[PDB]
Amino acid sequence: LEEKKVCQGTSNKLTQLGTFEDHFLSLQRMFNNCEVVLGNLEITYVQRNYDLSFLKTIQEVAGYVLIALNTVERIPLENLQIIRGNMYYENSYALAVLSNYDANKTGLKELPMRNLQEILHGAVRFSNNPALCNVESIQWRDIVSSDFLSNMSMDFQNHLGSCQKCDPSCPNGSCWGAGEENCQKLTKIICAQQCSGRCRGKSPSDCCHNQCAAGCTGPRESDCLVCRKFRNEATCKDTCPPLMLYNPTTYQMDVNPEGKYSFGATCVKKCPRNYVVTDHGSCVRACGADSYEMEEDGVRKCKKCEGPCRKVCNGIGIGEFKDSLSINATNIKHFKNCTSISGDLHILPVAFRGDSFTHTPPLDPQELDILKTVKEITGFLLIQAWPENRTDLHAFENLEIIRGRTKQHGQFSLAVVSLNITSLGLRSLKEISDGDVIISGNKNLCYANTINWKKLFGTSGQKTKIISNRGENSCKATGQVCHALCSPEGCWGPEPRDCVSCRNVSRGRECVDKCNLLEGEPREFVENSECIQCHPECLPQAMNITCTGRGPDNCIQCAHYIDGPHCVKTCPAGVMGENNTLVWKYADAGHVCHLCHPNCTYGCTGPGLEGCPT
Amino acid sequence: LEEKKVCQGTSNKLTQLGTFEDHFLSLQRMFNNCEVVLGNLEITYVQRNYDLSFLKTIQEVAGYVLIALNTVERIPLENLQIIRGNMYYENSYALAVLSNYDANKTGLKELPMRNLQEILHGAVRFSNNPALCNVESIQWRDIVSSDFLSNMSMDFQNHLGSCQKCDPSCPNGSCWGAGEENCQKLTKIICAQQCSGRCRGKSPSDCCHNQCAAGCTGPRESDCLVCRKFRNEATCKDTCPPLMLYNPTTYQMDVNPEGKYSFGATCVKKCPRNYVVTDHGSCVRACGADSYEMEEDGVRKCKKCEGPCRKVCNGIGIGEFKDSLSINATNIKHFKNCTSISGDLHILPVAFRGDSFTHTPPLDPQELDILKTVKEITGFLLIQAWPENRTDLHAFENLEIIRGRTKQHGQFSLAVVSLNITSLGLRSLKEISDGDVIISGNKNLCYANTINWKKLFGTSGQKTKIISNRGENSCKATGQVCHALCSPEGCWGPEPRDCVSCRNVSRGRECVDKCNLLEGEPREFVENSECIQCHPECLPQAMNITCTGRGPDNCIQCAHYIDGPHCVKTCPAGVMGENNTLVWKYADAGHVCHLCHPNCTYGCTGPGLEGCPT
Amino acid sequence: ECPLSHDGYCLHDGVCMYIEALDKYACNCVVGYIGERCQYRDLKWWE
Amino acid sequence: ECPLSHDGYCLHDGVCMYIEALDKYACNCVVGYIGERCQYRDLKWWE
Repeated sequence: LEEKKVCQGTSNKLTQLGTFEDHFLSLQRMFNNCEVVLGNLEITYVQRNYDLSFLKTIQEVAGYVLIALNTVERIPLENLQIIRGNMYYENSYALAVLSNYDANKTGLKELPMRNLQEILHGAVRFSNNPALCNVESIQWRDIVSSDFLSNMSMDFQNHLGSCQKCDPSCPNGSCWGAGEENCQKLTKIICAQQCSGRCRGKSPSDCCHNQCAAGCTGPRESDCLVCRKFRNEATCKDTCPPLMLYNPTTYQMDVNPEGKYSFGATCVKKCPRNYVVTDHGSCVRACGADSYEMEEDGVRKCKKCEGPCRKVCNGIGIGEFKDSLSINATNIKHFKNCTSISGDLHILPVAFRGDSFTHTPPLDPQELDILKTVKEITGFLLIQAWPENRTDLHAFENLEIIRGRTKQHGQFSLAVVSLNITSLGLRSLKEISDGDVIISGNKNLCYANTINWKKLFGTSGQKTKIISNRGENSCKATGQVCHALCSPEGCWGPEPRDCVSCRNVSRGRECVDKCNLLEGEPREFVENSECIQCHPECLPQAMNITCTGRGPDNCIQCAHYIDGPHCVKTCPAGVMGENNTLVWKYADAGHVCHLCHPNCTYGCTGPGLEGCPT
Repeated sequence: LEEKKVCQGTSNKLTQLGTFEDHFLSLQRMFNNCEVVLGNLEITYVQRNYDLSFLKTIQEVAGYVLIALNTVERIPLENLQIIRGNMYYENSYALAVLSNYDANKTGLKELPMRNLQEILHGAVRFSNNPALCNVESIQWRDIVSSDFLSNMSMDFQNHLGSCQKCDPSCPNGSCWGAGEENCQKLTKIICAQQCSGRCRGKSPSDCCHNQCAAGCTGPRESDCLVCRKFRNEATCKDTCPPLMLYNPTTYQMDVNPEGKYSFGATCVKKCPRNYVVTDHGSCVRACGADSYEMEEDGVRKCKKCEGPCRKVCNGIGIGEFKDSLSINATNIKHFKNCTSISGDLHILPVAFRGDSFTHTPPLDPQELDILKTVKEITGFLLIQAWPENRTDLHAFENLEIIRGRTKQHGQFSLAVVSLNITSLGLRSLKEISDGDVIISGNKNLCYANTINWKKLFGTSGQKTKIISNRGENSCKATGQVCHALCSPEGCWGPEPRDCVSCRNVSRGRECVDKCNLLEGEPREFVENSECIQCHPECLPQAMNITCTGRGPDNCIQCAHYIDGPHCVKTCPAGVMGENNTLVWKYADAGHVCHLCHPNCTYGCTGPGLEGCPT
Repeated sequence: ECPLSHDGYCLHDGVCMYIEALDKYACNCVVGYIGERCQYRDLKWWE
Repeated sequence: ECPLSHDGYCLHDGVCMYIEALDKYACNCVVGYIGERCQYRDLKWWE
């Protein structure tokens, strides 16, 4: 596996997922055989005789690393190498060990974290481990970032001393718990005076590259162990090589034969489909308010918006929506005219039930119709509660596409679980670009197995999980099946409004069998199996088709007066026109209109001036 | 102070600008008080006993160096550090010294180029100058680049022994001149193996930043002597600090307070007021393949090509114009319909003559009517020839503006020299922005000393050179004074057709004494000294003004009816609306237009049904 | 236990436990729900 | 003088000399005209 098997990492930090055996199995499958934690590394609440031998593969972490409240023996984190600390525990620390003991003080004995060599951000903390040995003689000035040394909070009293001292073969006997290889291997406070960063020896000829984050095998950028910034499957760069160089000999941007895009932290050749490309060459999730995503054939970047600008709308979890977790009955008014949603949408029963802890009143169950104007979701849609009165998602009937930028769980982009709704109600879903979808745990819900989700999925690799829904025969042998005046597949409910494709004509939206070609007062005409209404001013042809399109010249026999390519109810009778002149017609028996004699302004009725008074 | 005193450098490969005495005046008029040669340096045909003492302050040459064919004895280039050999002499050499000897085997003896450290691009050539001494033992591997070791041919015929031998206190007898100071100080092949290039010594901490080009003081970047790339006014970077930086956590772009525009081998806080800013803030000459221009609040961005974006035309020299030196009669066809010449125009008397050297036939004078559609010249305009029978510049009608991206001799954009023409032939020239004007040498050309160029020059500091052009005395006597009615600031010609702006105001293509405000037949308003007629629907105001704009929205009182903001002749009665529903309105008391009842089909003469009777 | 201040702090029928050592409050999420306040629902393993 | 092959090479009334050392040809521009073959007119100093 050239690419590192990534895992998601928890974000609970103070919770119990069931019972002790339940907390450990959930933690097991969550971290079993993963080599990069893209989140946090809570290892809380393990107990004696369990096995944490599956932590022998964690190599990097992208957030704080909590280890708290677990009475257990060694936690074999013998391969952690860097804690990028992108998010701090308690706003300060990035490796926080707190209270690893019982009411008998037989807690966390040892912690062979030997390979840890840099914590790119945040302080550290090691409080209250009554039986913890040799994690008191380590250099918290070599590992910790040289800025946060004021927030360190080491405090420990191993007043139940039972651990030996280890082989005296490494600096100051700085030992990570036992043995000789189990002791420190530092690479910052033995480097030469003229070393840029870390090193590998003591000579001034062996400083490491300026972009390595924990030691290096060689003196070259292609020899770092962990890239401090963007990587390239190669030399750990500092910023992806731009697309166009400058060539200051001739003042014009000459392109680069090695330009690549910055996808978070990587240099890729091309941005993914669901990601906004930028002129700078950087896959992003959105762009400034002075723009909007103009589709450019799958390379859909965003240009400046001229004059009025499209109403982009920040979803939940971003910006000011941080202390909120669902659509409280205080942040619902902020979705009034949001035709799109930059972010994602959460609906949880706390909104309808009311949160005293957050001090938000319950939500008006009918206020959800404000979300009707929503047309595109950038992230995911998570629904876990809808009022029992309504029988369908009566607020997302206009939703068109779910991009899938910031997807839930690193997973499913549409989640409708634990509902009581008979018909789904998403009549306008056309594509879900990237993600997955689960609709399950709905007793009285059907029509969800008829749709062909395989078409709605943009990229390849997505998959659905639809179980626990109302059974096949409980729907089949009760009448509530797919409509007969609809496609053999792709239907969202009984009513004619919503069943995707049609086998016959359709009044714009509704699949019907036969529209008004021969009878009916508003007549229509079929084009590409979508018949559209036409003028009433044409004559109703009781024999054949009564119009040949939409415009006025498409009346088989226009019952009113015909002026060349135009027939109207009454031919113009003094309409102001172009070139600053007046168009004046008249009426006769043969029912044709021609220009009047320009003598009388009042308009003629016949030849010359005899009809109109002069 | 942070800038030096630059000079443009010669380009005459091996010519002789006169005799030996008036050639030297061409050397010292341009290389006096230089600090950095922006072009090339060529010392040729300097005779014995001539004083070369201004060559002391030359510290950097942006091209090549040619010291050939002279019989001076001492050339004190005792401050030359780096030869960033952009241009190549003989397409292979960046420093050539040939045939510096007169007939009797004597000539150039010394060359104190002791400070010469690096030659970024190019080679060195020494041949047939049997008087130069002590420069034969100079080890060249230290100065030239790495690869340039097979094309730097050299030979030294110094066998006279007439120069004092080298001082035995120098690194292996490598001395440029005589004395302890004049000795080659190696800084490329003496220092430690683990150095990144330049190195002011041998200690492993002496290695210099890889962005110093001719040695350094310390291992920092702000201590380079001369640098290989951009200059952020204190340091010497590789690429300018971008305006906006990525963010590996939020997938966004963050504004960089250290924002610098890559303005041609130096970072600047802001592009010049006449340059086209690229999307990622980099001053360039003109964006190419498919784009536009955009004068938004001065910042001349260029957005994109869409649809029929016409072709842009490259000036002389650049592109496929390297061979020819003017618009000769073999390339004027490529200017068939160029409407904005992104470059420069050269009119040389070789055009109308035709040379047997480049085999270009003589140009037909009437061919110059092709340029009658050249609406824009971004660079400079050198007018140096014009057929005698023509009375003025007929081709370039208005030009409207010359920007001045590049210039002639680095100072001049407009050049009118030695023309027998009688008139200018440039009747708008509204916004000349960069450069000076040389309008002189025309023996018969009046009405030139009336145009107030301060009203035209955008940049502050430009000046005029209107001298010796049919002196203004008696121009009035011979009748050549321009039209005696238009407000005197302009008049490139003797007709009222072409004057700065106009007598007072103008009615399209004609000047007038005053707009038709208050009275007149057509009501008018004033903006930019132009008279535009009010909308026919504004009422003739015999008291005050009539309107404040073209549209019926700016009327003080409508003549007939008033449909909301607009002044209409007759309230709408058949205008297309929403949902294909027609529109019928009526005039009430104050002639205000209100809509009909949704029912009234043939219209209504009153509100609701009580208005449209049977 | 948790006092008369964190009532309803634990969503989805979650009991509120008290950590006296850290002086911090934490839920005991019933099986199935995750998150700091048991607000989410574990989809990757069940419905 | 250069042979009957580079006639008309030197614009603006300049002579065509044969450099006997380098084996090259080059102009001798009269006062005022600068350039490889005397094309331009020195604008910074005269008219």
